[PDB]
Formats: sequence, structure tokens, C-alpha cells
Amino acid sequence: SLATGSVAPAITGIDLKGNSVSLNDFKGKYVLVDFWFAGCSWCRKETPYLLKTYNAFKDKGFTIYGVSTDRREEDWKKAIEEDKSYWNQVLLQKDDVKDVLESYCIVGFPHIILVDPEGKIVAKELRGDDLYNTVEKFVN
Ligand SMILES: N[C@@H](CCC(=O)N[C@@H](CS)C(=O)NCC(=O)O)C(=O)O
Ligand SMILES: [Cl-]
Ligand SMILES: [Cl-]
Ligand SMILES: [Cl-]
Ligand SMILES: [Cl-]
Ligand SMILES: [Cl-]
Repeated sequence: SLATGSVAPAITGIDLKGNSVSLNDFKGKYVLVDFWFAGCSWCRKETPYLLKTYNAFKDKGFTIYGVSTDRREEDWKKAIEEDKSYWNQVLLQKDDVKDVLESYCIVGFPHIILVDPEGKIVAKELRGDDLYNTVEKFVN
């Protein structure tokens, strides 16, 4: 991971509507960035916490930006349907996966961080109830 206070590096992927959507698109909002893939069990198990958080704060200048490294688009879509994880979900193009992971120095998954409205990383290692409580702290 990167140090808190770091500027979050650029990310672009393709969303479920077939459009390119970047982290920069959410400037002005707090954004939980969730790096994951379908075969990451613990990533999937965070879903209820992510949904609870998304629902509580989505009207107050907050969103979730999910970023998958799935090699297969089918696996990614199946997971989203199974999890009902219908926030902003993008899939990295193959040629971008290594660059994104290196830029965020991602070693392990899940990797869930909180980015502020100016694009600075303000929290990391977010899991479970701590995820909700951390977002509450920054958004409220
Ligand atoms: N601007 C940083 C970006 C690279 C970076 O942050 N690397 C990771 C390790 S791959 C790091 O040192 N992270 C510190 C942390 O996560 O606290 C640098 O060049 O050192
Ligand atoms: Cl930085
Ligand atoms: Cl970006
Ligand atoms: Cl989407
Ligand atoms: Cl990491
Ligand atoms: Cl993390």
C-alpha cells in the first residue's frame, strides 16, 4: 500500500454499462476504493459491510469505486450478480492491471482504502465494522 496522505494514483476501467470510468470522475466525493477479484473470498465477504456503508452515506458526498483485476469478464460479472454489489464497478483492462497494482503498491487482497474529495488517501486497511465507522467519521 501507499502512505496515508499520498495522492491516489490514476485508475480507469470499464463499467457495467460499457463506459470508461476513472477514479478522477469522483472528485468532490469521498470514495472507498475496493480492489478485488471474483476469486478473493475475503473480498466477497466484505460485501454486506460495503453495502451497509454505501446505503448510509451515498446521499452525502460518498461513493464506492470497485476495481477488479479479474482475467475473465464473465467471472467478474457473475460475482457482482451473486454479491449484489451494485455500486460503481469497473474492470481493469489486461494491459493496465500491473501498472495499477504497482502504482498503489498492492501486495494482498482485499485492498480497501478511503480517498477524500481532493483525491488524497486518508485511510487504509478497512474491513468489517471499521469500514462503516471510518467512512462515518470522515463523511459526517
Ligand atoms: N511515492 C512512493 C510510491 C511507492 C510506494 O509507496 N511504495 C510502497 C511499497 S511498494 C511504500 O513504500 N509504501 C509505504 C506505505 O504503504 O506506508 C515512493 O516512490 O516511494
Ligand atoms: Cl503522493
Ligand atoms: Cl483517475
Ligand atoms: Cl458499474
Ligand atoms: Cl497491500
Ligand atoms: Cl487494505
